[PDB]
Amino acid sequence: ALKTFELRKQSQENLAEQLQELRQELASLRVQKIAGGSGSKLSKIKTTRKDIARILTVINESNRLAAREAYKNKKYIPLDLRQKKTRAIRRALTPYEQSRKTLKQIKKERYFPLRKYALKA
Amino acid sequence: MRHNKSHTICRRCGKRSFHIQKSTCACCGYPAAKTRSYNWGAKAKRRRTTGTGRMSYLKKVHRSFKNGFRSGKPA
Amino acid sequence: PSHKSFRTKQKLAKAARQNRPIPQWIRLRTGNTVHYNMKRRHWRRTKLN
Amino acid sequence: GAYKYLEELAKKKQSDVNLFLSRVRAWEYRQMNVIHRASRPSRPDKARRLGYKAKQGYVIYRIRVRRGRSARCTAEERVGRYCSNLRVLNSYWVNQDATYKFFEVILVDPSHKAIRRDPRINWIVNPVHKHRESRGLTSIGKKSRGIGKGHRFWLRHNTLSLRRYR
Amino acid sequence: KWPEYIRLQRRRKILNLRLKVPPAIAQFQKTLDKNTATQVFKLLNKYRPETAAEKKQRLVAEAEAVANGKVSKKPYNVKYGLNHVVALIEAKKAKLVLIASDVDPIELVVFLPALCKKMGVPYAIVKNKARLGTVIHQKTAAVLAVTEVREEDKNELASIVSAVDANFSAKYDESRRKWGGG
Amino acid sequence: STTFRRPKTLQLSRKPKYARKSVAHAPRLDEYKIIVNPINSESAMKKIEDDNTLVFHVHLKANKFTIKEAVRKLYSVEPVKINTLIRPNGTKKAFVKLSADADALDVANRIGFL
Amino acid sequence: DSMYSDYTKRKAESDVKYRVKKA
RNA sequence: CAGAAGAAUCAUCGAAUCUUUGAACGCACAUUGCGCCUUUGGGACCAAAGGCAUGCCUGUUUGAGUGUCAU
RNA sequence: GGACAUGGGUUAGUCGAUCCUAAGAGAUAGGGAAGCUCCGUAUGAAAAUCGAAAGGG
RNA sequence: AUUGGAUAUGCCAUAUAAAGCGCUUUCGAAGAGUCGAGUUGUUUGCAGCUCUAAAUGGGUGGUCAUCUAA
RNA sequence: AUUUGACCUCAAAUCAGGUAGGACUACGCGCUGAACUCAAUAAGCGCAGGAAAAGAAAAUAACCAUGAUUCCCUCAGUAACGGUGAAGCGGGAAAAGCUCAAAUUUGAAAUCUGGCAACAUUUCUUUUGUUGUCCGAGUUGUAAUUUCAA
Ligand SMILES: [Zn+2]
Repeated sequence: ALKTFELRKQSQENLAEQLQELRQELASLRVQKIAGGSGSKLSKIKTTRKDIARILTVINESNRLAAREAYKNKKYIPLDLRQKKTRAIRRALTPYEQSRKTLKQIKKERYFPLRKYALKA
Repeated sequence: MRHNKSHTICRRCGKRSFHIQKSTCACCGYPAAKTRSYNWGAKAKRRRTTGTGRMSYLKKVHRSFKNGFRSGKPA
Repeated sequence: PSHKSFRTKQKLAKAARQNRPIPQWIRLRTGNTVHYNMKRRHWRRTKLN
Repeated sequence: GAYKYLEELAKKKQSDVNLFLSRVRAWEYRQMNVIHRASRPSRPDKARRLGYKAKQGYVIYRIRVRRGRSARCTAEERVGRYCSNLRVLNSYWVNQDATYKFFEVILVDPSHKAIRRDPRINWIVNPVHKHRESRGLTSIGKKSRGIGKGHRFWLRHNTLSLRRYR
Repeated sequence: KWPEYIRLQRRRKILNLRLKVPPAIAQFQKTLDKNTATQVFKLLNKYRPETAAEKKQRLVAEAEAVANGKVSKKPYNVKYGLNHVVALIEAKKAKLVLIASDVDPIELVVFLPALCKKMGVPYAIVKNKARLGTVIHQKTAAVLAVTEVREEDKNELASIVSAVDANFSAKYDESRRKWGGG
Repeated sequence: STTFRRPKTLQLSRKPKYARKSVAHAPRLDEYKIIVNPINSESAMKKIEDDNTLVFHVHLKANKFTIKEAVRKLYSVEPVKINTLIRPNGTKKAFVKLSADADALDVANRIGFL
Repeated sequence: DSMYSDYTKRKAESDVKYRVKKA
């Protein structure tokens, strides 16, 4: 099968053409199965299916990194590019606004913080 | 003389419990937004509760949680 | 009848595939208790409902 | 500060001025909807001492409920259900008539950044405060369920604790 | 049939002019006369507070002056804000008081005419909160107070105070104890 | 003097700050998925050399325009009629009657299922 | 005044339906 | 069993895909029913991609008001 | 054998559904209810839909 | 590969400020259809309704003691 | 005449950005609630979390006084009510305190969301911010100081 890394160092159109010829080959392999083929062809059906899956994977990755580059350093980005941990974590308070304190509390923690002490036994 | 139907296949829950005239499923309560459930039917709850299906997303979340919900690509 | 809907036909289609005999090679596998079919239905017998 | 004068005037509800204003206002809210937005509170002194600030994020809704359970608690529950993206901060009586009691409910938008960045109201954004009006955690809710401090205000009896060694 | 919002808009007006109004509210719809109001706003136009841009220009100017080589004059402006005005009345620092005639919650201004009379402060009720808003560069100003001016403006400030006395205190002076409306 | 209907306010179109989906989705009904397999049963084989027709097992979402476009883009053969049915097992079978210019035998030979 | 008088006139027949008790 | 031969029905798993539905969201659904908007492609028509639920909040735009006013 | 096993078999612009509506059901604007929700659907709004494989086509 | 907190070390900050403590020659703002009372209902507590407060006042316990609600 | 600009109210948008629903329910908080004290139980309805609730006295006491809440032993099957059935004190587990409204910064709205442009930072090209500029919110009160222990 095609190696994923050398699939990555190619351009969009070549992967598109490789995708197209793979589909021709898969269609040819399946009609051999219907009309009667050898075990090599029946086993080749699976490996060519996986190789199209590899090409779809690398194409989608290249598109998504391209989109992330386009939306890099922006306030709003597509919901697919946004993180998805849980709905609760997304709705929760961020650490910055959990650490926000009034100036009254800032003065209190400036002047009377939790001191470092000890007792002699 | 028994050649009519009272219930049909439900869209939401896939059982032949969706009444035709009333147009409400006796099993899941569709088209009500809330799924029909009753605490006296403990066995009825456990036949349709979570875990009787694929739980495809919940298994995804659990494996994600076990690692602190990290994202990106390793070295 | 001869006026069934698509959903009825599709449900019939898989119900016809479910009651088929089991391939022998899956029986011949090791650690495979499957040696017969316990979901074999017949049209004259129990209805699909 | 004028809020002292506003508060002292609100004490005397049988005054001629208060009676005229209440009747005119209650009439106005009648052909208004049952629940309607109020861009500015009708009792700014009451709203401020109940926790309302004139900043983006605080919402005032006016609700009328018929008389004849606690009307203030019912008003909070209905407004909370009607605005599902808002946390019910508090509520206060504004007006009444022969059959309709009028309340104004203060709500806070937890999704707004002016609320999420304010340390003095940030507590309401936490998920433990979803639908306080329904769980009975508001001022009128606490008073209705009898939560208080003193001899005046079940599971410890219906159980028979069996220790290891006995 | 007209929408319900405009129906209620007209119906509130008719009832406010129809019902028996207690004197504490009846004193409001009697306001200052035209020409006195224009002279009021002509005087206040001189003493409107500095805008945000003017404030920023002053702040950066004094900041760079202090930074490079180095305190300003006494500000003269009209005093706004309900609490700040009420404080000035309490301290008797205010010389003239202007109250908008159409405050939405009327209790916010109902106590003022009694309070200025108790402190002997010249007060007048002027038309529309919007005009006061433009004076102080705001959308809404419920009350304005003039407490200090320049020396050359003291003469006509005394004159307009006498004029508003004549047209608001010498005239009327009975609506505060007359059952208005009806 | 009657029917106080709403005034006409302009209808601003959508001006999003970001697309709701990061990348567009490739066409999900392409000719390769449309034409799944050909039937070579004897009844279909009879139709092959008695009606200039090919019997294809097509995707269950395909409509007559789509198989027409699919076979044209996959075989460059010009059909004249298409008839679709759904088999009792839940699979769509399409009879594509070609034009008299093309030969069903030659197409079957080049596909490789005769 | 005319609008309210018309309102009462229509309510006399169309919007009668007052009978406020439904068990 | 056959089969070719970084393999494997391996483990881990942070990158993706995820069809029709379902709170289910263009309108409906005992119907592979009926639509509309934008763009593209094909040799009017078809196809493809992206969209169109409800209530509420903040802001934007346009308004409506013989509501209050200033010229 | 209608049972079992292996296969094959239902081709529509013109036949039906799909379209329309009847009895009827019911969204919406509003009004109630502690509430899941009931009345309301031409109704005092800044404007439907479903329902017939024996009806109409 | 992450981090959580400290130690050593470097760089920015801007204090013309802010805060704690002892005195007053001073004033000390404090939550209303809420408390409370009558009546009906639920297991003092709560709710419906008539009525409706005060500012060394109000609540609680037997003039005193203790708290400072809405 | 009437044209121009404000403020107020109310609309409309497939406007920009967000949010609510549904599911689980052992534990948690409410509403409601029978029958054979049963039982503030079962059922029904609403709503959360990793705990929930309660919580820094409008509290106990009558003492040489105790001092937020929660849980455990004890008080005690006592007081009380007509079978129901506490609490104070005492011993432990754990401990942590606080925040607003009510007073003028009046020599200066010192406050804040959003748009735009950079700078950054990340469990992360997925996160969270900083500065500058514009508009808006806001004097019908956003900031700083004050919460009775003062
Ligand atoms: Zn169902």
